Amino acid sequence: TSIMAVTFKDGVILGADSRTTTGAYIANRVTDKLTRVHDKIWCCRSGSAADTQAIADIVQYHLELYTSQYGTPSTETAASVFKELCYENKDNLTAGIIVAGYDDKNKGEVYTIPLGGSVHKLPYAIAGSGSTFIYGYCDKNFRENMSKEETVDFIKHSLSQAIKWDGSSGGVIRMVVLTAAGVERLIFYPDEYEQL
Amino acid sequence: TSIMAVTFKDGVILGADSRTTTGAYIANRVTDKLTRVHDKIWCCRSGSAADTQAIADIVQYHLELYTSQYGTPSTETAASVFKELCYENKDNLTAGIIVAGYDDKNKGEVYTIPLGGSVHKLPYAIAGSGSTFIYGYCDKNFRENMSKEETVDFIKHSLSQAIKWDGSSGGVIRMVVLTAAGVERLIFYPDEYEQL
Amino acid sequence: QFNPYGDNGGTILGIAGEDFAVLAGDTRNITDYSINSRYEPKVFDCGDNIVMSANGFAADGDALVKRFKNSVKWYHFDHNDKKLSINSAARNIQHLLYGKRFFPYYVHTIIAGLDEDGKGAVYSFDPVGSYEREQCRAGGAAASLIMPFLDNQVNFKNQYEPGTNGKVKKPLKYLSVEEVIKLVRDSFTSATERHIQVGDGLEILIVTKDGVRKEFYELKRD
Amino acid sequence: SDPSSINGGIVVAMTGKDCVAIACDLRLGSQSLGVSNKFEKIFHYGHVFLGITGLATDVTTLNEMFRYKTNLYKLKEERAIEPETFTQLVSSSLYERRFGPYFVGPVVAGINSKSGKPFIAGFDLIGCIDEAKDFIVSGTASDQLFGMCESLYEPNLEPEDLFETISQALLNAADRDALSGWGAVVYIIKKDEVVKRYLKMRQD
Amino acid sequence: TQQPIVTGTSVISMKYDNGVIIAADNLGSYGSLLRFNGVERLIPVGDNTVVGISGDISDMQHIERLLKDLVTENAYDNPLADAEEALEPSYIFEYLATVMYQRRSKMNPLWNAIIVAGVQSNGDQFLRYVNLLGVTYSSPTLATGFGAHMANPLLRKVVDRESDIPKTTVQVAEEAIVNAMRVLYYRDARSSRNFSLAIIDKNTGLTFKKNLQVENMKWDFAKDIKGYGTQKI
Amino acid sequence: MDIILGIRVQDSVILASSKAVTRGISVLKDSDDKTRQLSPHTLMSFAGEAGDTVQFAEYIQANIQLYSIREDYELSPQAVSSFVRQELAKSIRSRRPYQVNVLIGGYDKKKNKPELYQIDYLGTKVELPYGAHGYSGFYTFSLLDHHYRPDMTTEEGLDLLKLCVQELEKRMPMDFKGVIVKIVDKDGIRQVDDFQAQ
Amino acid sequence: MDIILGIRVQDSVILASSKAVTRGISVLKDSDDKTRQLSPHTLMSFAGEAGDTVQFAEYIQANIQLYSIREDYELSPQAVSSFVRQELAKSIRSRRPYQVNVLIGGYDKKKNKPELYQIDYLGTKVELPYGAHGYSGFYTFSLLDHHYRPDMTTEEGLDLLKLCVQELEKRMPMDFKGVIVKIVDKDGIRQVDDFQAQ
Amino acid sequence: TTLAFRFQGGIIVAVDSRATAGNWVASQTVKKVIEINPFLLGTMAGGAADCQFWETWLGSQCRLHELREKERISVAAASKILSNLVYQYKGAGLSMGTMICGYTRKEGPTIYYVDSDGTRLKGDIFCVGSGQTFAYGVLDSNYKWDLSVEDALYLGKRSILAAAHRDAYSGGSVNLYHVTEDGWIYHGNHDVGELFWKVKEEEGSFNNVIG
Amino acid sequence: TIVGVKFNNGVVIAADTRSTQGPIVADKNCAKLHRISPKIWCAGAGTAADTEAVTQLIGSNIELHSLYTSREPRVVSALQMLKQHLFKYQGHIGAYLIVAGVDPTGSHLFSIHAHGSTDVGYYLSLGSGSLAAMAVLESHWKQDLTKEEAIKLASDAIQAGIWNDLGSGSNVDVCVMEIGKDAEYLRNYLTPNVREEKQKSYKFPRGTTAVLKESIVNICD
Ligand SMILES: *C(=O)[C@H]1NC[C@@](C)(O)[C@](O)([C@H](CC2CCCCC2)NC(=O)[C@H](Cc2ccc(OC)cc2)NC(=O)[C@H](CCO)NC(=O)CN2CCOCC2)O[C@@H]1C
Ligand SMILES: *C(=O)[C@H]1NC[C@@](C)(O)[C@](O)([C@H](CC2CCCCC2)NC(=O)[C@H](Cc2ccc(OC)cc2)NC(=O)[C@H](CCO)NC(=O)CN2CCOCC2)O[C@@H]1C
Ligand SMILES: [Cl-]
Ligand SMILES: [Cl-]
Ligand SMILES: [Cl-]
Ligand SMILES: [Mg+2]
Ligand SMILES: [Mg+2]
Ligand SMILES: [Mg+2]
Ligand SMILES: [Mg+2]
Ligand SMILES: [Mg+2]
Repeated sequence: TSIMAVTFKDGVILGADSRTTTGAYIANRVTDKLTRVHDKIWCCRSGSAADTQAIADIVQYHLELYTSQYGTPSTETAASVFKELCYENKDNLTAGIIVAGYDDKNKGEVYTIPLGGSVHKLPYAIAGSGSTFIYGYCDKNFRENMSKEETVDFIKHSLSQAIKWDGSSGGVIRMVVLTAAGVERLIFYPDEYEQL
Repeated sequence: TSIMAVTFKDGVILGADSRTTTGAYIANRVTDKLTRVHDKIWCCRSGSAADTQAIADIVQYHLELYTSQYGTPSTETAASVFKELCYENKDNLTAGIIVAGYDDKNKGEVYTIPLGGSVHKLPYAIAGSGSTFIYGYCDKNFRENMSKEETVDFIKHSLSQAIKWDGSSGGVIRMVVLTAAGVERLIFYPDEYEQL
Repeated sequence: QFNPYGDNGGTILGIAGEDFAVLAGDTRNITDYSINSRYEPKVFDCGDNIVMSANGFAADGDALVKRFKNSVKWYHFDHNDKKLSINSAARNIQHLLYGKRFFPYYVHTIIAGLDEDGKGAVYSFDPVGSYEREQCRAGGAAASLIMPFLDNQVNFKNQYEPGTNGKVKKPLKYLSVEEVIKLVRDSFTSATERHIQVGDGLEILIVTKDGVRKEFYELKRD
Repeated sequence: SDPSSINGGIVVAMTGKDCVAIACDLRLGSQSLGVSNKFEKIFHYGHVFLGITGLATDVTTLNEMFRYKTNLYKLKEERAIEPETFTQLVSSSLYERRFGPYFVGPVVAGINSKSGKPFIAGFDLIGCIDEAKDFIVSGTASDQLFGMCESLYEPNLEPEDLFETISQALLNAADRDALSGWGAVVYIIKKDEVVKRYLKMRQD
Repeated sequence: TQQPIVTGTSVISMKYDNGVIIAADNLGSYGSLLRFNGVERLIPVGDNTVVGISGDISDMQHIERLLKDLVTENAYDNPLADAEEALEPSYIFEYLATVMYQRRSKMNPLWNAIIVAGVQSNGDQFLRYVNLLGVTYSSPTLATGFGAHMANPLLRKVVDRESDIPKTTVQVAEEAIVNAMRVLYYRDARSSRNFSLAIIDKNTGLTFKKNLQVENMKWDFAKDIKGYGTQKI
Repeated sequence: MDIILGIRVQDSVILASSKAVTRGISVLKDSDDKTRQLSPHTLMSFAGEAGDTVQFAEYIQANIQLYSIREDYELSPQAVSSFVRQELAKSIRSRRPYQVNVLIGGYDKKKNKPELYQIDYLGTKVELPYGAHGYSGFYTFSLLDHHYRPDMTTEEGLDLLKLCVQELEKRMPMDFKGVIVKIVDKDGIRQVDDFQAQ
Repeated sequence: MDIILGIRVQDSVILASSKAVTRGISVLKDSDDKTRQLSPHTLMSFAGEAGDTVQFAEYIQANIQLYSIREDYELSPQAVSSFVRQELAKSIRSRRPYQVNVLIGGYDKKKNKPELYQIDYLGTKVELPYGAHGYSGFYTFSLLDHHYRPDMTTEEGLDLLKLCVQELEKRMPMDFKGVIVKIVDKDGIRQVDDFQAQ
Repeated sequence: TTLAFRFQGGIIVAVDSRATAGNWVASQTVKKVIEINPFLLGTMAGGAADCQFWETWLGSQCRLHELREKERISVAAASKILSNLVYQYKGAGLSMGTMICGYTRKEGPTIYYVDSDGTRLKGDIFCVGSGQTFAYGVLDSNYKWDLSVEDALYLGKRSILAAAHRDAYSGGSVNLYHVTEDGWIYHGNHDVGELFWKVKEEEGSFNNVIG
Repeated sequence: TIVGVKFNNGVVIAADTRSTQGPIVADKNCAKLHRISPKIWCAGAGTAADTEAVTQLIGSNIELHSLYTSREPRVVSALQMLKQHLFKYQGHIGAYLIVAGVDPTGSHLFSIHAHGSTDVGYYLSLGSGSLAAMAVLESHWKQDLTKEEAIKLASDAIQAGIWNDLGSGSNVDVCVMEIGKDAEYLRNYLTPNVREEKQKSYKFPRGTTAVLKESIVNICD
């Protein structure tokens, strides 16, 4: 798995590969790893598919019940719920989740929750098996307050490298753009990103 | 450990960090991982310090005896001796060695010998624990037939990133330049490479 | 950690007639749940009117057959082209197998031919060289399915004369070659239905005083 | 170690022309030691017959359990349970103990009293239903029984013929298993009458 | 006893009317890392045999050196080294088969699965498999590792039994091999887009094709897939 | 282990049980009665794990004696054995099972027939003409397969036990310090005090 | 395991050795002589692993008998025991050690004194007034710590063994099928054929 | 199941004829007696290959002795050759229990128990194999030194039948041998299938069976 | 070997009919296609008892839910109920399911793994024959299949399993679920593995078996 979320001038962009493997067999080559928990709060799942799905389903429930009572939850609030499940059930979960959402006051925000169940607020976050190969690239190429076109390019270049080296990563590069404008779904096919 | 060798217009450049660790303790923070086996054939050592030293010492012996009889050995010949030791003793060795040498006919050449004891001739090679983090960066930034200044920059930027992310890597960036001109020793201190 | 042994499945069947003998085996070679080959011969003519099959681990099976074929070649060279009697072959194979008592050939081996009186003979072996002459024997994956059927239909076990109150046993008789081939094909069609490692094809080798003849029959390919 | 291999025993069931047959061996042992030559593994609840192989304590426990449940069924329903219905009761009963199962191989045999249709079925220890038209096998010599049944069996056998076939299938399979034999009993089941016969077999 | 380090994935092959085709991708995997991309796993021996090797690359390079020696040693005191007494596929196979079984029997195996494809001097198609256990078998279609699970089923639709071999052309056979390589690139996580393909025909001889790429890939349907069940956007 | 023998003849059940109780390399006692009277015409011999053996026997004895007073009636040997089997069949799937093997010898006053039941710690019950638990069976069953008749008198039954004990004293490794013999017939339970040299 | 006792009195060494050879659940023999005469005035009793026990005894016997013919002279009990200890001390660090424990009882014709040596499979030699190997010692040493005198006659020595055997027959779990007793004195080695009831 | 016992009329040797592969019955028609020479018998229990190979080998070493010493090998010497060989392989995993039964003018009738542990015992009565305890039960309760050649043959036959019945890993048939000063005499193969019912009726035993 | 294939106006599932105990074939013709609801069908691989039990439980709960809400069962409901149950048991219920069906919201195709992970696709395969089947699907699948094309592709995918996988064999079961019409269950759609006539009849001459004792059994109370 290769997943990342990047804050930019207009909001935040989530990106992921589409490969699920059981051993060396690609069980699903068109997986959607970008999961909605609220209108403009999405998360990137990595680790046990069963565990990350069970968690995301429970979070979506909690935020739907939050919305019913107290209105639109903050991106921080969503990350706190993800944390609470991951930390308190650390012994029975193998889940690494990046939480990214667009608030009108806070703009774009990225929270990463590694295995332990700790929370880390970052300008951008990378995770999954394929992330190890692009720590070098991402640190050198990331600038704050990039344009939409620039941020899409940064994620497209980053994940293409992660896919190229990591066998556990591959397929299509899915992206989800979160701005005041709304929610945009992007897809990039091998025949494009491979020759960057 | 972070090690790499890069072919360029005038020859080849070897680069390495200077950190040796036994667990989390830095046993030596000024290690020389760039080892001479002949006038203009050098190797980068990675894995067991004991194993890589024992091997390098035996190779230097073999090439000194080769030179006495048949004159200057080719960079390929040196790589073949490294291979023969590593492959035939694969069960008792934890050694990953990059072999780089300057020939007047063949110019600069890089051979990499991973754990198995296989041989791979490449334009450039990266190895050691810290290499995982710079596969992304190195693939995107490497061009063939770079200048000396350009190649030193490529290695300096590459190893600085490897050092930044890998705990097993750090200290000074040692380089060894191999051209027709001769052998040049370069060193770059943290106060320089950290702020790139 | 490296495992020197494997299982290539398959099943073999030997029946001795009055003046003939048959050694049959399926032509399927498998690894785990994959088919390697639908036609990989397993029963071999070794010369001196002896047919042999070492079923189990194909590598150890081929190795043993190869060493015995070579053993027959050197018996000729060392004893003025004397014919290796089936009983002499049996004792020779015991030594081949027991030689590797502490790293065994992972095979159940059967040889068929004619004894020195012209009567049909079947010798069967355990992996480490234990051997006994028998009237019939099935070896390999589906041995446990076929042997009870042979006991009943070749040696007439648990069968009695109708209306004798189970006092008079069924006369123990010799089967014809046509009657034996029927039992073999029924044994393998049955084995194929109930065992996943058995099917594809059946290859039978028949040994008479005239030599070694081969019959082939299609089996189910699922 | 393996609870299915301590006591030993076998059961086989076959369908014929407007009839079913269910047979079993009589051996109850403790590993190599033979203890009882009278331990029957076939029980009946009305016109529905159940054969059980595996761990002997569980064979006896399940017999007492299914007598208990069929007795209550008959009082509430005011009719005898049918083979198809009983099969489902056995299945749900076994899967109830999914993570602590009875180490058994049950076999249902009988004729639906209303439709007159012959019925047999087999189960794994956690109650997966194996519904075959021809025959069902269970026990320490299941491999052997599968081989005998697959060869000997032909459809639409008369009760007198089906008896000979199931008897020879059991006897020859039992004589190739160390933990099976020591006497055998065959049930020939028709719409109206049921005949029970003890076979003369090897006592080794 | 050892463990494989740098590894090559599936080798696929089949026989057609006049000869044999064999193919293998150009990847050297270091566990989950796709480390080396310029790796040739089809070793031609003379002009009538191609040896496709999967498994440990260090052991592959050893077998590659053994074959170049077999050629050198065969030429010694042999004036018919390029004619009647040239190396046959069957000679090359039986040698490798002998080595593999000896190494397994010394509990120090060559961690490989090998397919010897070629045409004999009498024009007969040769295709036989051998692995680290010394297990050997022939079939109209052969494939190692992942190829055995996905390639064989597809290649067996073209040649199911022996009688189907004379009915299969070079175009049909190659097309089936090229398709099988794409299917492996879809579902094998240790596979590569770049592969080599070798044809040994009893008329046109040895044709070795380098730098082939998997083309005509269906990905467009991916845009329509969203969430893992209940998600609508 | 401990020797537990039972033999059913014409008009009685005879139970022979070893007198030795051993912990480690020491024989702590040489006169242990490895049996409890459940009812006036039902006797149960037992052998197995150190604590479980007596605890289980006394527990069964308590339950049968309670039933006897409640109903003012003696349960049939068949009924008692069925109760015991179920208790062991429960035990085997409990947190810590009773590791106890039992013989139940009883005279059914209703049928006027002796009955011998053999039950292991799993709850495996079976009715036998003769029974043994542990390693005793390995030698005694072939003896009794040879010498046993169903029409034998109690006197013939004791002679047949004497023959079983002699064989166990010859071929068994451990000194089990002889046996206590008890006869169960129509007149209840009595102990043969003279088996040291009968 | 097997019982190996040795007792040194005024003018003799007495060796008592169990007659039982057991394998699994059966007693294969009840008349086994667990001793070899090394020389006319030196006797060695032995117990341990099934094969090693006799193989080692016969090997030592062969070497002492060879020395006796070469020198036409009998080695002192001390000298024989020192040879045996060294063979076991070699064995313990070999590929497969001899798992054998020995008592060496000998009359030194030079010193005119009986001598008893106890050696275990490690090569741990010690000279004792009385000795035992395995579990026998746990009961016999304390008994012998109280009843032993150095001036005891051979007759008193046999009475003291009878007392040791009685205790082992009372408190030891396994039936060792009695003992074979052998006296080593100035007149050589004789066997007490009447210890079944002395 | 194998036994050999010594009486007034010489030695009786009786064996079953079953080969097992766990709970699988490999064969019901098998030989567990090796006729080494006309006055030397070897019984076989344990590993099939181990027994067959080394007892066939013992036969070779016994022939080699009479060629060398121009004399028949003694039972003691023959037994100790197998004993010493087996001891060389101790810990290797050889599994065999065997009785070497023979008659020489020196020794008279002699039986030697030899097992793969290296144990070598002389004795008058031995039962070896999975069913040894069952054979012992019948044999010990009927043994006298003064049995007729006819009665001793029967007790041996009956002792195997008892073991064939109770022991799951014994049966098929009973092979009888009688050892006099004139050598071994084969007293036939008795299928347990037919012998059981014959004995049951004629003797009145096996009252634990239905029929 | 089980597959699911979406066509333009519905979804089809197919399966083989081989039940195995280790290397032995227990049932030569068992139905692996189960009905959760009238228009939601399930194909099961893994622990046989587990796939049957979990399908019957969710099927029962889906019926009760359908009566309660007075609505047609939805596939996403069967999916959510199966995944939440399988997840709770941490994979100890070894059920691997392809759940397909039509409902008011259209046609649906999902796979469920034993640990409670779900996938959505146009073509899926599970079981020992998964890779043999997926090879055929990845070769022949296109977008906008007809009903007859989808049945052909699904059937071809199971045949790949039957021939090339030892775990799979015998016959092909198919269930077609079209948006407009009733779901049609095609039990033994293909029977390409019919047993050839035996070489001999093994009918015994009456009186062959030896009988000791005979008695009539009492069935009537
Ligand atoms: C009386 O007590 C009989 N009890 C039956 C039995 C079977 O235990 C046996 O010992 C019988 C002995 C005769 C010897 C002469 C030839 C016929 C057999 N033993 C076996 O049949 C033997 C059992 C056995 C197997 C293994 C071991 O040690 C591991 C001990 C005993 N069976 C075999 O050897 C089978 C032959 C059938 O294929 N082979 C294997 O199990 C194959 N493995 C053998 C071990 O090495 C690996 C290969 O007779 C006594 C007297
Ligand atoms: C296509 O790929 C088919 N390949 C065959 C197979 C086996 O993979 C299977 O999943 C098939 C599913 C059907 C069979 C017919 C009933 C409906 C379900 N599964 C089996 O046949 C299954 C195999 C299996 C057994 C055991 C385990 O784990 C231990 C995994 C798979 N068989 C069983 O479960 C048998 C009963 C079958 O008659 N039972 C056991 O083995 C009992 N064990 C269960 C676990 O607890 C220990 C005892 O069909 C696919 C789709
Ligand atoms: Cl991951
Ligand atoms: Cl260093
Ligand atoms: Cl390193
Ligand atoms: Mg650092
Ligand atoms: Mg199949
Ligand atoms: Mg049997
Ligand atoms: Mg019991
Ligand atoms: Mg038996």
